[PDB]
Amino acid sequence: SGNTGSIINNYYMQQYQNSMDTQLGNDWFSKLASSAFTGLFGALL
Amino acid sequence: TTATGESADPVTTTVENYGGETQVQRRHHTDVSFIMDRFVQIKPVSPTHVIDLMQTHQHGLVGAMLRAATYYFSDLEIVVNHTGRLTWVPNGAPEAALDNTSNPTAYHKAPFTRLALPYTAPHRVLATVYNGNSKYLAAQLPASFNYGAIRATEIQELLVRMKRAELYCPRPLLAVKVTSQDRHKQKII
Amino acid sequence: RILTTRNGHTTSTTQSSVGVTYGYSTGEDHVSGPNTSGLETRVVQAERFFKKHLFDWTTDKPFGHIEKLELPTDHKGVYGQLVDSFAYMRNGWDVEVSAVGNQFNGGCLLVAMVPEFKEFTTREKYQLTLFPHQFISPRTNMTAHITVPYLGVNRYDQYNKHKPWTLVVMVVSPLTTSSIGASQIKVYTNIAPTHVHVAGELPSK
Amino acid sequence: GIVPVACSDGYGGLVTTDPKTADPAYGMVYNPPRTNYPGRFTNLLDVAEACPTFLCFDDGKPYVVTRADEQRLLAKFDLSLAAKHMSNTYLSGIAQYYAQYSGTINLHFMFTGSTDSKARYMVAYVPPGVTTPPDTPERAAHCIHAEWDTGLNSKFTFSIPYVSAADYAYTASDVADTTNVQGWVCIYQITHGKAEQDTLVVSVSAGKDFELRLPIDPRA
Amino acid sequence: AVLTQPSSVSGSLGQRVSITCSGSSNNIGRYDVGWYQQIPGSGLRTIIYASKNRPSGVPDRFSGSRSGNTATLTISSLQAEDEADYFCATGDYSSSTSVFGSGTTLTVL
Amino acid sequence: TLSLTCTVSGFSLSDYAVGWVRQAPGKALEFLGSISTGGNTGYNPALKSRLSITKDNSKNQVSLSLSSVTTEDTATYYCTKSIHSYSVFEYTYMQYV
Repeated sequence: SGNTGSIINNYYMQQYQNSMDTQLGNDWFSKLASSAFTGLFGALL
Repeated sequence: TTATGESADPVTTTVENYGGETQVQRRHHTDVSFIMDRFVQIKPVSPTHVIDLMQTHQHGLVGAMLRAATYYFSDLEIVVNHTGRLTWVPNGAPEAALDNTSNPTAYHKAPFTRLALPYTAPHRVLATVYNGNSKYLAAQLPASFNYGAIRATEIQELLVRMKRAELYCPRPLLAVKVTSQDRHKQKII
Repeated sequence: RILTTRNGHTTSTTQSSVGVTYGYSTGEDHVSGPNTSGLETRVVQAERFFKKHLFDWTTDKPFGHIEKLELPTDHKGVYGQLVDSFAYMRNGWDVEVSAVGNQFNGGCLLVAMVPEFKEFTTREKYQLTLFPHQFISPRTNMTAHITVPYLGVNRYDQYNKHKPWTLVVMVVSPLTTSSIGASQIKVYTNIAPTHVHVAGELPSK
Repeated sequence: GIVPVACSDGYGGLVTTDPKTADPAYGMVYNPPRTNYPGRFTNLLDVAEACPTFLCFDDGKPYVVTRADEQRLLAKFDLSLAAKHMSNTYLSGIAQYYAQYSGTINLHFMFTGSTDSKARYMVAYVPPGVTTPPDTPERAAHCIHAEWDTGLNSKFTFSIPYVSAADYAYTASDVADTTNVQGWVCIYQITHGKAEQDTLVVSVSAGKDFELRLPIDPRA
Repeated sequence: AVLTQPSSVSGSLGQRVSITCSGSSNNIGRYDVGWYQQIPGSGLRTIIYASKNRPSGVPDRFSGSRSGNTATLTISSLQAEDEADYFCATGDYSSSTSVFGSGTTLTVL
Repeated sequence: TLSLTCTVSGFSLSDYAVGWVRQAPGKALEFLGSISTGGNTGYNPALKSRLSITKDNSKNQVSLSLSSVTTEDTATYYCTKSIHSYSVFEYTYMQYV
């Protein structure tokens, strides 16, 4: 996660600690940098 | 490498271009959660203060890094010095709601207090700039943007820290300007 | 390297196109949401392309002469009647801008869809390539095809008040007009909404 | 040696909404038993969902009487929980104490008149894109609405849907915003035969998808 | 200098009035002109700069058109404070700046 | 000489170019000179060798002076901030405020 570094179960439940998150049945910027065309575009000597 | 370029495809080339073996990267200190987990100071402050984000100084770390993204989402860890009872309410709260106090309130501990106040704004994700007219012509952020409104009898300082934050849609960062030289030439520790 | 697009029934086939670039996503997220109770009725009739004149490119304009266009702009056809007859809607935008030169004049025009526009202060401009963009220059490709999915602080919005996207066209390099090249080159836009949904029929006059 | 607690500062003060448990000052007590005590309710919203209540109207009368003059807009009102016409229903009574609500809002219209009298009524929800709802029934006939005759079956519900930009809408109307957050809802009487001085009794209640959150204490 | 405008212009409050500015492919054909305003007192409060955009801080009525070879200033509605000496200004390709706008005495009529 | 140097209010003279313009008696205009924000200067080819244009970048003050000022050289001199840091040509400056 973030800067949480305490290696122990957090004492209050997650429902009280953080805001629960719902869904509807990613990382585009990361995917971009990953599909980043590398190498020479021409024959190398 | 001579890519097409004008297509703006995100092309990048390492040292391997001319017999250079690339070294490993550790990119933890630049993670957007670890760079937002740290506290920040909000100025100025006064009784009945909207704890609304982007009220922080522009050039501060959390300030600029949040103005670096149009849309953000985060749970707040609020830290208030105060002098009396401090009452806090969510974005959709009538000004009168703060008084009664069963809606969450922290009594005056000897040092400053500390509180977790979750993300309450009804919008899907917040924004740092809202283009378009105010609700019913200025880039004046809507009142539903602020997380909550705190009122204490008097507030000395106020600190805010965004937990589990993720930022969307990056924006320009606007580094400091330097002229009549080639390095900024600031005094170093 | 030609490229034939298509939306609804109108088509723009540009030989000079270098390639479509998507913005922030390859496709929109889910449409059904708690708000509107799944009353949305995908209207594909408005997928039309519509022209719109833009700032004329003149050898004079220096670096950073931003010409913005707010979206959706006054549209007087199907899309206009829709946004005036329905309360909430949402769309991906699929912009397309074309500056046709004689291929004998040099200049790098930068077109970028920036969301939630706010006036730049001439230091921010240097960083205008952070969002979805394509360099439209006479030397290589006369067109740029950018398609961005709708994104806003809500699932749907009233286009009368909130206009997320603004097609900005920054002039990176001043158009060097040679004797052979065209002295002035105009800029026209094919802007065409996609995946347009609507909701909540609104009582009209 | 004593384990070092290293008690920190910044927090430890009592919080009214904090879920922390209490201290047992007294000894074990056995309180008298109540086995299936009749008339329990665990959710305030559930109580509203099952028993609809009336809506306050001009001259403090719940029933909308056929307009004496040629008129078709019997009663309009904003959809905000703080709507003058809903100032006394249990739904607004409970939404006052909550910041923001979501989901549908059921209504109840039940014709209360003589058997000889027959009416056609029409409710038409309007989205907030028009400053003033149109008085003419045909003008609002384009927006979603329900038309129903009065017959042997007297009541007729209508599930006023909730559709807006924000996933959750606010309850108390913003002081700054004059005009609505929620689209105006109109109740029309399109064709009435011998319906002079006939009482329609209207009732509002929570729908299947009604949910509130973020409890706050106003001065009610 | 070479950039010619009607030195007089007649207009009234209620309808749109225009101002024509004519020059050739040297001056206007491929260069952006600039519309300034001056009331009898003084100033260059720019009605239209860069030929297409009005500076932030002026009513939206003043529309600026760079059609054909001559820049035309179009006031969609006039007002009483509308009258002043407007000026057309741009650069010439094979000459000096030649910001020469004869000035259009405007009248509310 | 004749120096009518007007200083800028805010609007960091660091990123903005400035030019002065003379409005002859009545209504008759000529572009005097403009200094690119990078220190580069641009002035009328006809009107040269008498104008001293420079930009204190630190004091937010722009400096211009005219020599051989004569009575015919007389106007209601202005100074206006251009919207471009630099000008592609020496004459096109007038177009942008």
